[PDB]
Amino acid sequence: SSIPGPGYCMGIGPLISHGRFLWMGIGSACNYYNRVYGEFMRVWISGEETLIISKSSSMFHIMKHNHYSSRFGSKLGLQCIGMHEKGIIFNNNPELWKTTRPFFMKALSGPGLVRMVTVCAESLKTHLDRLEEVTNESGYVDVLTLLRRVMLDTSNTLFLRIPLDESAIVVKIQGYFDAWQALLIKPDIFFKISWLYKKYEKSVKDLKDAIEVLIAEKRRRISTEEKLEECMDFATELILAEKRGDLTRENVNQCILEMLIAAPDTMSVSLFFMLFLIAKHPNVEEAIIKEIQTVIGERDIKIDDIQKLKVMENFIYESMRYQPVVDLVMRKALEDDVIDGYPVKKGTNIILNIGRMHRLEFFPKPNEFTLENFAKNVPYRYFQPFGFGPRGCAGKYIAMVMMKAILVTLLRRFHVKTLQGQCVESIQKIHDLSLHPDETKNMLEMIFTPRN
Ligand code: HEM
Ligand SMILES: C[C@]12CCC(=O)C=C1CC[C@@H]1[C@@H]2CC[C@]2(C)C(=O)CC[C@@H]12
Repeated sequence: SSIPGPGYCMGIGPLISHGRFLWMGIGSACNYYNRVYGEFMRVWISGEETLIISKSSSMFHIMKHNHYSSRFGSKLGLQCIGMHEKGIIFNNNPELWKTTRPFFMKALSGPGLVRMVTVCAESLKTHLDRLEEVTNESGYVDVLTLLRRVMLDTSNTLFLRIPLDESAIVVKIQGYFDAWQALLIKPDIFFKISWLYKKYEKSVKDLKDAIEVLIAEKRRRISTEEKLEECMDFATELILAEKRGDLTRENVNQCILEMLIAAPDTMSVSLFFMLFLIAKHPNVEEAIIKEIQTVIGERDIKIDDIQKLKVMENFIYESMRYQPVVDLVMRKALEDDVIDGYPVKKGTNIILNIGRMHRLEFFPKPNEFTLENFAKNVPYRYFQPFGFGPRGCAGKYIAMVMMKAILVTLLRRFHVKTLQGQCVESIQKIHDLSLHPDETKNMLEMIFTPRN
């Protein structure tokens, strides 16, 4: 089979599609092209032929196999943000990615996952006691800021544990994400004119310098530690691996940064959407509250509770299915292969449109929010909110633990109200690297009213 998509109009075909991606944003452009052309089609970003695919069968093949364990993006963009062959997220060097990933995998499962449930709860408790930091005169809570601050505090106390300026680093992480999202698919021409990206360069430096202060302190505490194996964490694991010569200092520093930004970037927006959904679905709220009463009572949340929280689990799954944040996954072909019916040469970029896939393929009621979509056991080959296989979400299991832990401890204490008629559907969204609220708009606040 030949490949669907717009015509290569003697070099105008590539320029319109790239231009469309730059104007619309990656996400919306992906949804445009899948709607106009097939659910498996071809576009160009820069020179390279890039495939945009929403087919579940294609999705499954790509994530299953090792020869897709790469992403893509502007070399100049990735060098600017420090992700070019340095972290794991957009580390496209297969061998360097292979040797860096285990550090993330170990920290995000096993005992660290068990510690996280209680770390999350305590971190949210402490911030819910300090609601004055985040609440308006008219009682409006800045939930986005609240969630970002707990997510950072959570990540720090588990993976690094060095005291930091919580409020400042949060703003800096937001700055970093903007830079990341801005520069990721900009053409090489964009980087020639310097009064057009130096804005983002400063944002990257702001965060990287701030994290440097923290890693420097961490390095000192490690060198003067008696019981070194008694208090191991993610940052220490990397620093010792560097000392063995397995890792580069620059690489270590990017890993720590990537670990710290991950939850503030994705978890907080996800939980925000989840909280807006609770506010507008009172029947679903009741089920969750009754489940909390049955399973937990007024005991502290524990690791043994998380499996039992089935209703909430289904809620989290449905929220992610219906209103995703990470609705697209970027990959690259490392070997030639035939996929479904189409030829896919090595060096071909892939964008998997998982958001659209979750509205087309398996679910009974795809275009409405219902826990009925998860009333029967969902095959993981039709629902992929995290990705799977050798390059699936490193935090995929811990993320479920964290989301449960904070939803339990928040809803236990407060009823959530939305301002005016606002819902996830009415929120003005940016649909670029991720699907998130346009924060230049207002009416994003909530009202937290006590329970009992
Ligand atoms: C609701 C929250 C989250 C969602 C929806 C999410 C989703 C995803 C998805 C779809 C990917 C791409 C996987 C693929 O290519 O198949 C990814 C990658 C990744 N995630 Fe998450 N994730 C979440 C939370 C987290 C957390 C809490 C962490 C760690 C603190 C994390 C760390 C990572 C890392 C390091 C990668 C890059 C993996 C690699 O390229 O090897 N994620 N995530
Ligand atoms: C989950 C994630 C990493 C942790 C973080 O800090 C923020 C994000 C949001 C963008 C994700 C990314 C992982 C890689 C993804 C799936 C892509 O291939 C395109 C969009 C992108």
